[PDB]
Amino acid sequence: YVKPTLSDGTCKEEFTVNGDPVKKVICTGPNDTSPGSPRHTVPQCCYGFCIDLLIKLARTMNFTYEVHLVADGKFGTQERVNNSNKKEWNGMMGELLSGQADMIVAPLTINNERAQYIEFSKPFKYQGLTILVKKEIPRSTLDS
Amino acid sequence: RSNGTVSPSAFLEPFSASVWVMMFVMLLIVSAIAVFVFEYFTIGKAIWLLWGLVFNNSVPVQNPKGTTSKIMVSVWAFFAVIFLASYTANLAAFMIQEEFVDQVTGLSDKKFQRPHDYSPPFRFGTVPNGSTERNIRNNYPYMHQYMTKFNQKGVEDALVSLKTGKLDAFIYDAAVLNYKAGRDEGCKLVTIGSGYIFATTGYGIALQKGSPWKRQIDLALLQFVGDGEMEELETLWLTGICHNEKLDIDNMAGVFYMLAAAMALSLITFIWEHLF
Amino acid sequence: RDEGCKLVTIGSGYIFATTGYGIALQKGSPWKRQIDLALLQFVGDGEMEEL
Amino acid sequence: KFVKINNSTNEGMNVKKCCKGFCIDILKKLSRTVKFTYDLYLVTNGKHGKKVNNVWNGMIGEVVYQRAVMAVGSLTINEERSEVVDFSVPFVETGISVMVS
Amino acid sequence: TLSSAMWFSWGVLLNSGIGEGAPRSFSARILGMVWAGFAMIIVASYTANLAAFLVLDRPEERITGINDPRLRNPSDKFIYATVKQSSVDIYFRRQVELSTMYRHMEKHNYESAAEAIQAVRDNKLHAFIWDSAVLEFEASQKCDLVTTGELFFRSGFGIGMRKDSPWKQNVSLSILKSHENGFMEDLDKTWVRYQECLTFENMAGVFMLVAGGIVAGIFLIFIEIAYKRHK
Amino acid sequence: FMQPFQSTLWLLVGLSVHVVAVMLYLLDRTLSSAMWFSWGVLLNSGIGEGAPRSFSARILGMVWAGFAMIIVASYTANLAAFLVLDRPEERITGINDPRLRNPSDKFIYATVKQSSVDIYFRRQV
Amino acid sequence: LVTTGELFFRSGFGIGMRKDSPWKQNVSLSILKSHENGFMEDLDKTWV
Repeated sequence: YVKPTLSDGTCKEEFTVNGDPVKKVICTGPNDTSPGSPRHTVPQCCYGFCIDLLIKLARTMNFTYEVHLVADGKFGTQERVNNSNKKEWNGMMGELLSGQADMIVAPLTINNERAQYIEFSKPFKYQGLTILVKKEIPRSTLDS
Repeated sequence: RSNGTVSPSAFLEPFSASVWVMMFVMLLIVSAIAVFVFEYFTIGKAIWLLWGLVFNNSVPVQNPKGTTSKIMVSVWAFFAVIFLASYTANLAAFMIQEEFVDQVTGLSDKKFQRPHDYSPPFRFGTVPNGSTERNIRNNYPYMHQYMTKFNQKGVEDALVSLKTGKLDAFIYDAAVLNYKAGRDEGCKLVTIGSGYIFATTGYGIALQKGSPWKRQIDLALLQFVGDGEMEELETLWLTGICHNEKLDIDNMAGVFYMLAAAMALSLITFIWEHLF
Repeated sequence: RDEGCKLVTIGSGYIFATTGYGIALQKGSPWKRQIDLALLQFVGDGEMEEL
Repeated sequence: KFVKINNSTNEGMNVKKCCKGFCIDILKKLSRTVKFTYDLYLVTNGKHGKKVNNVWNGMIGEVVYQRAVMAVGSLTINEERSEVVDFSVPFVETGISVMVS
Repeated sequence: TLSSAMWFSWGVLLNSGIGEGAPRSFSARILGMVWAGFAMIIVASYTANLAAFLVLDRPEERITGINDPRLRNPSDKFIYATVKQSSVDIYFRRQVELSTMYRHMEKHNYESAAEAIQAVRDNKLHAFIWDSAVLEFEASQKCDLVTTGELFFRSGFGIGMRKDSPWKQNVSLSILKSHENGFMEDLDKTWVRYQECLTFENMAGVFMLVAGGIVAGIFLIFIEIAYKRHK
Repeated sequence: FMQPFQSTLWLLVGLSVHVVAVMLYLLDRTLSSAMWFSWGVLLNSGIGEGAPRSFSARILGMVWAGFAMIIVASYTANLAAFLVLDRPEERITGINDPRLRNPSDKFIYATVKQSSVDIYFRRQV
Repeated sequence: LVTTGELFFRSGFGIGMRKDSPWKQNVSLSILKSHENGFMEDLDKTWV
């Protein structure tokens, strides 16, 4: 989840339905969600499944983290660079293929081209594709 | 499941909602209007005949006598025909709809928590020397130390005996269990949880400890999954027999109880009125 | 595969002259027998219904 | 498929466009099973065939003038067609049918 | 007895039981018996028609599967979506039969995983394919849209790493241990498992006529009284 | 008979109607008349001798008529459901159908030992 | 008895000679022309 920070900057005060506080962290994601704007570094707030798993992992062995959201906003595929004849990885995966990189952790699927350059780990979920269409509105209820 | 699973839907009827109460108050207002027109003892007879025509014309009445009264009686009778037709259609629609129920709806539940002091103790079908036994032993010993009394020979003997009725429920790998449930004759066997797992992990072609084959095998197998061969192969080799192919005495016990309670309340009211 | 199957061919396919399609060839071509038995094998070994 | 305009500009060229479908698959399987190479090319000079002035207008004409060697496609067997050029075993049933809206 | 005979004929069909019909002719009585049987046949046929209409309650035929003809052969009715050309467009490009239909969707691709989900609620485009978990949660929480079909390309998620780094083995072992221990089931329970999710129209769209007739009954009574009094 | 729903349903319904008629006559205090009226209401016969004594008995009769209508509706719905269950048998269509792709104990099928369908068969492993 | 199921492995009947026959082409053209002028339909209506 991505939510705007508070005035003091410390996003807090959220207790779960079971009587427990939901853990939160600080992300430096791009300010202007819309394109063509003066992009900056907002200190937004992130929390969810992935962040909970990350906190568990961090406590597990040993380290510290500086989680920051991606630049482009796209998962990552292959596309030949414009005004040239080479190819480079765009989006999130490009960040992993560069200095920032480290330990990208997000709902990133498993493929072949992706598996060719980088190494994965054992999965932590299982999913299909599940075509989605708008639900019909039933108009037959003995009204007429 | 021991026998057929059907939903009586005694309390699932479209009644017990706001629509029924609204119809009741509307018919009360209609009866009041009819009484007012008739007057322009008979009130009780009018109520009795209205309730009858709501149910059936099997209750004769001589309360109404007029032109406008006859007109509204005819209109209300037409609405009675409409209402009974609607009830028949709704009951037919219920007839064409059927749903089943589960038994435990969870692995770490009360049923597999204290079998001794809860009904006749259950039977936990499991096989020793396997992954599932190791995971159960490592997770919590109580269920394991109770299930150690029933460790069947293999796979065929266990569910053969269960079909004979000796055992209660089987705990084993999910894929082979799904295949067997889809393949068995009569489709009298089914998983308690409809596609519910507890410790989801995949299979694996176990290599050695660092042999220079891992990269090529992993890439090739991922390519196989991506190319769609696995789906066709699973359709060819792993498909169930039925699987994808989709007024009893006690079906209305609640209605019986409600009618008995209403009769008792009517008797109590009659006794009070006789006293009063 | 019509537009919502508005129209259907009349009759149960009772074709007045059942002939069938086919691959033509040259007069006395060397390949005739080879492709003839090849087509027979193809029909026999379950591929035509797949296509 | 050869590309030609019309009138005095009808002198065109042979643009490269590649085709696919049902007959292409059986042709490919035949080539795999018999191991012979080919240079498939379309024709735009007529239709399946129509005997005009005791001469043949393409398709069957192309086979009967030794320009081509087979005519894989949607040909139909007939008395006269089988009289001028040999055939192969039919591989899909068909005939004449009625279909009115 | 014109009023009585009219009421009798009108109410015989409805089982009104007026009892005001005693015609002299016996042939009239036989014809009336036949006509009562005819009317009961009519009402039985009407009940059968209503039952048939209720039974035929499946008019919508939303697309299902992967190779259904309306998908393998797209039309101008609705448009599909691919969500920003990532992790799905690769799968479509790899294949062939779908790649034939990829040209139509090659340009109407969206640019986010939320603008598209808004557009479906905006009734501008109704077709979406994405990861199963996201769509399932958005269907459960937003009890407005429903997804169908059969799963395909069954590949799970996974934490990432880079080339050759000294963390891989330890992280994989830890995540496997978390799977076995039961952490993941508990976490999935508390994050994405439950969000939000004689008809009333029968006497809502019909009883208005009865109420109006009941209200007008006083007016009809006044009209009858005036007709009686005037002459 | 009403075997598709239950014979025990029939017996229980008869016991219930007789018991309800008995208690209805008891609370009013024409026992034969009351029994005939009770049977006719649940039978549309319309004996015509029915005459409640107390308004509570009137409400009891109304509730009884409603319950009888509900029972009739349920029985008719079950009969219609059994009618729509016509042709329970399913057709063994094609070679890919599981019930034929998976054989059974008896399944007595054969062919001509010296036919040509055997030539087609043995070639398909 | 009933003919349930749908047909599979379709193929035709015919008339067969040896490789060296002085009638094969003639008999084939004759049966084809008879068919096409419409001879079969009469017999299928009459007999089967």
